[PDB]
Amino acid sequence: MVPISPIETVPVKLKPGMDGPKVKQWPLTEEKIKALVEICTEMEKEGKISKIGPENPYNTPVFAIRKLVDFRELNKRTQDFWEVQLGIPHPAGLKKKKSVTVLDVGDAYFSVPLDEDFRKYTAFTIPSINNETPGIRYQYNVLPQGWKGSPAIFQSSMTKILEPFAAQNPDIVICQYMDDLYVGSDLEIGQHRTKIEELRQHLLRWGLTTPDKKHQKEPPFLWMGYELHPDKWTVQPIVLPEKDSWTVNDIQKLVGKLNWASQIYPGIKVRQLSKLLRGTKALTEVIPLTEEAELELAENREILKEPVHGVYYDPSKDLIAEIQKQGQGQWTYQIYQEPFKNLKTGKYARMRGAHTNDVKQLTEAVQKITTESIVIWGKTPKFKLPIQKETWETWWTEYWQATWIPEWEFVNTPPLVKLWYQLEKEPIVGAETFYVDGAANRETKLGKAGYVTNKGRQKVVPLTNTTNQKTELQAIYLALQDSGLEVNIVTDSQYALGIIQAQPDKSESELVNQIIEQLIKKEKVYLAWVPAHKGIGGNEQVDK
Amino acid sequence: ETVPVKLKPGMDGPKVKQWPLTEEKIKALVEICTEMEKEGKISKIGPENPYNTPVFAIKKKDSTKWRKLVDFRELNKRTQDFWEVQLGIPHPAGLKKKKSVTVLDVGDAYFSVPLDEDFRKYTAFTIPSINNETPGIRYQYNVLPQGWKGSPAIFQSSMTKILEPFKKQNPDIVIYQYMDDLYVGSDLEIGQHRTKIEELRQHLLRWGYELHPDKWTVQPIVLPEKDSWTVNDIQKLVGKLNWASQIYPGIKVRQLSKLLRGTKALTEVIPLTEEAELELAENREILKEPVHGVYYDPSKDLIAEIQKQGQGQWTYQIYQEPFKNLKTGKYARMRGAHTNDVKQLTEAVQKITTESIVIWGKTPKFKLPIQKETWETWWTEYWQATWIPEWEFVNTPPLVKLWYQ
Ligand SMILES: N#Cc1cc2c(Oc3ccc(F)cc3OCCn3ccc(=O)[nH]c3=O)cc(F)cn2c1
Ligand SMILES: [Mg+2]
Repeated sequence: MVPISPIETVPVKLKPGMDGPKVKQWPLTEEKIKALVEICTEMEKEGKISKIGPENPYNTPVFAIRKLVDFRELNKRTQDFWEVQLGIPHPAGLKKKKSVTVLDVGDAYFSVPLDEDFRKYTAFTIPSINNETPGIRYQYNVLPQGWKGSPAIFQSSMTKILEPFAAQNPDIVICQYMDDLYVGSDLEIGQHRTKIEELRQHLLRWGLTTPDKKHQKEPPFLWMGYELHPDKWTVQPIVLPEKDSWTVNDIQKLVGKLNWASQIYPGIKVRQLSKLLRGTKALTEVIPLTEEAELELAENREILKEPVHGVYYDPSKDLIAEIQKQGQGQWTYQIYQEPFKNLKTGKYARMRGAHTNDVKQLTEAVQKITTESIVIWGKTPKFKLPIQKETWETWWTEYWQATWIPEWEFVNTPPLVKLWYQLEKEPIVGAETFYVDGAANRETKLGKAGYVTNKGRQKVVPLTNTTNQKTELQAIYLALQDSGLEVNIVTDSQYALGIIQAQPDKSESELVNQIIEQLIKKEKVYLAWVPAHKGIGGNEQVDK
Repeated sequence: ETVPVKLKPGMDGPKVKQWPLTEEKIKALVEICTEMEKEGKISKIGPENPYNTPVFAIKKKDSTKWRKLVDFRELNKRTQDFWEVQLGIPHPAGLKKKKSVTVLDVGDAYFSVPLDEDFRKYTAFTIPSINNETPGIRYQYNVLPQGWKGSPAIFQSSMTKILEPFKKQNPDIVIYQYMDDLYVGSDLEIGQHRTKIEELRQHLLRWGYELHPDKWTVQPIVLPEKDSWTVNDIQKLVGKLNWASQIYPGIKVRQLSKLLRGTKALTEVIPLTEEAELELAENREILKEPVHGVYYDPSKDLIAEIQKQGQGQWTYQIYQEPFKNLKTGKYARMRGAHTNDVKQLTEAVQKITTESIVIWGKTPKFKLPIQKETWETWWTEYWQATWIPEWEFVNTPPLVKLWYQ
């Protein structure tokens, strides 16, 4: 007998103030009892479980389906472990290798021993025949299937065992997942099979079994909804359910599948369905489709018509991300190293706001792509953005907030992001000065908006169902309508001033949209602010 | 030996997510942590440790070698009563009054003191891997970790024992300690100050940032001095005075608003009257005086607001109660940042935090004029300080921007 190398256990404790699980045993049939006895006998023969005397250990429920042990009340009371893996590796980040071998370790958790001080908590009882004899007591000596701390301890043990072999084999690359290992190399294929055999021999020195010789899975691999090919990657086929009664759960599943498909399928739009998912009332709620949503799903099926595949990453080539505006606050992007060979794709939807402009959304999309790229490839890509250098310079130099975009260049693919209007920094000589004002009565909702100018031009308009802020916006809008191509505007509204200093080009409020459309037609606009009710000349609060 | 350290009553260790790092920073951290493991400063740990504190890498001034930095903010607030109440370090008010204050790094001495065995599990950190291809490396500290607020508290005794001779030799040299930073204030010439800093460094060697607070004062509120005033000039003046009236009560604007009476054009020159000139002069005199009753409460939080003025200009205010500023200042340094707003903002936040450390001995909470996403993406690429202040984000343009320019 060749002695197996020793592996050290992981000390496990319970949460503070919580005792072990002491749950009743649900009644089982006689066939289930016989099957459980047959299983546990061989399990004790293998050395994975031990028999405990009828003392006072903790009791965990067991059912038969192949057995099943339920540590549900133990998971609520077992301590917290470190996060095994938050995110899965993304195929676009993988580097091309001549050979890639998948090794799925069998009997993973049962090959690693359990903390001896914790085995007394992982004890269960098999009911005997007719409940005329005491039940059969068993406890676990290894990591149980379904225990909260089995994956973390297993992966730590696997890492500790794998470290020296990976260190002594620098000409191969090992990736460690939950219950699998992925070994890739650019060696001669015979040398690669030799190194795989050496790796599994190394794992067997510590007692870890893998598929012997071949019999291991060969490409294309089906892994985490992905299809991994030797020179490319894609996603597994997306199943789009079609019903004439679209329910809320259907739209949730469809949004999930479409977001999953958008990582390689360019042009996926999911806004019109999130608009139907805005309400979270009933999970079984038939919702009709808007014509915009119908055309959206039509073009989505048109995109999912012919298949597309992404390539693997090459560190020697540059990393490029190109952005396009799709409209309605939507952006799409492609990350590639060579033309027409995308590493991956994606989309970005604007945030929930009242006012916005294209430059801010483009900046946010750039930040998102930057974070994702640092996750996937560990570096920031060079950007190709539909915005001219001069536009970005004017924006970031005149913007009240700080802002920045990493290295990028202008790609001339419409629609281009542009600044639609720019307010002057100084009052305009020769331009008419419109002192505007608006005010509403809070009780009756009646108000007035208007202006007086230095040339004698005046206007007051009465309005029903309005507010102070709305009348101030309306006053500015009236001044914009009735003025020439150059105009100075004086207001006492901090609200309107803040809205216009946010520099929006699209708004939820149609009045702000009309103000923007008026500004767009202007040559020069200077917007000055003065304190209200301070006797400042042109500010005529008496006209309201 | 080691000093036993515990947590607050009823709080658990830090479980903060590690944020993504570039490949070069990951490699620098791998090398640094391998070297530190070879020297017992850190040790690997298994999955039984559920605690995690973020970590990244920086580059100091005039040095191309990377440095490891742990974002101990969460762990610092988990042990806030240790380093302040129980083992706090006093703050001398004579440091800001000194002419030249030099900042040095004394983190290498913290690694010589072993850490309490029961507390090491709370200093766990994770070097991450690209694309999650391998389980990230996890370490815990065995010695006093840099960036932790309890480290200077614990090392205070050894620091006093080391600095006693140099303190007794030159008593006019003020010494202060904050985190891994040692501030040394003196009234000497820059040459002899550098020689004394060399002497102090050689003194620290055998036992195991040139600032000038003398050139800083609280900036007053200045009103323009013109010979002819337009309508726009008087409107801006009245707005600024109405704003300042929230700080100084006796401000009056009625005689100046009396000039704007009518609907004149903005560019039209309006002559000042005797009443308006007298009102402007009285406002000037009121603004020349300090603010009435402005005190510093060591129990309240310090708040630092920053406004971007364009062309590399930045204004800032440190206060605890609104309109009761404890300090104001400007910043316009041309040191390689003409085309990057975020780098300028990061350097300005660093300068303001250092000034706050010198003046009050604790960092303020910032209100940055930047979106959360941009800042959180880019601020780590320009940071050069061992400490990290707290910050929030203002996403509505303040009207008061030009009232500080
Ligand atoms: N099932 C599954 C499975 C396999 C892998 C995976 O494999 C790799 C391991 C090491 C390496 F250096 C490269 C690797 O893959 C690069 C892409 N690739 C693929 C197939 C092929 O034939 N050639 C080729 O280059 C890496 C990972 F992160 C997750 N994985 C899941
Ligand atoms: Mg008004």
